[PDB]
Amino acid sequence: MASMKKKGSVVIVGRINLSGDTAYAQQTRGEEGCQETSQTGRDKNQVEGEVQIVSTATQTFLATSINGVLWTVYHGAGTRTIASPKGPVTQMYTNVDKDLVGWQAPQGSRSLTPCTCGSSDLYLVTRHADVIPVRRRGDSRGSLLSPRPISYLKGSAGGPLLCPAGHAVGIFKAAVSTRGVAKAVDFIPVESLETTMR
Ligand SMILES: CC(C)(C)OC(=O)N[C@H]1CCCCC/C=C\[C@@H]2C[C@@]2(C(=O)NS(=O)(=O)C2CC2)NC(=O)[C@@H]2C[C@@H](OC(=O)n3cc4cccc(F)c4c3)CN2C1=O
Ligand SMILES: [Zn+2]
Repeated sequence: MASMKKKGSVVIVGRINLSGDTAYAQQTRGEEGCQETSQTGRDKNQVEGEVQIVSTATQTFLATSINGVLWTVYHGAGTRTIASPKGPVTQMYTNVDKDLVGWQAPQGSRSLTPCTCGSSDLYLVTRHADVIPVRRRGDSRGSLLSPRPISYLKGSAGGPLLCPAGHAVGIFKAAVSTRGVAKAVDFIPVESLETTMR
């Protein structure tokens, strides 16, 4: 018992910058700082933007602010706290059945607005700042207009699908692939986030 370890916090290590005319990834913390911050849960870096790049000791993925909550996938974060300026912050939402977790959005972050357009022309934002057109095919699936190897999508769970007007439509959860080629993506619809918030 005396030697049982604690898991680290999720740490924000960068962002996908969507503020201008060009989407691009920025790193804000390197590996040594990430490891230290995961242990203390104390991250004094300034946070900006809607889409964060996040890491644990073993994985890296995305997290997206919508309605004042920073959302990501359970299969990346588990039940972990997130690092913040005053120490670890406990999840305010956890739903393994939806593959969804959320923490209060970091000070400095900006939130996407939930889409009410009812549009099926979507855009997936990856951890490499690719903006991939996706045609909505149901409540929680969309097809890639141009299929890609799953290598391209790995590490982007937790990122957003957006409508033409830049509203949040969903959170990327899983790739639908055959022979290593992603033809479609599954996502957690924003309506499901809004229900979880109640
Ligand atoms: C569901 C279906 C149709 C059978 O498909 C698939 O299972 N396909 C696979 C294809 C894997 C190849 C890589 C694909 C590339 C990118 C994938 C987006 C991604 C990712 O980037 N993760 S990550 O590297 O950032 C990672 C660090 C965070 N997610 C995954 O890998 C997830 C994770 C795992 O699924 C889950 O644990 N759960 C738990 C769930 C609970 C409820 C509901 C769910 F659906 C759940 C899905 C399998 N996954 C797939 O996608
Ligand atoms: Zn919209």
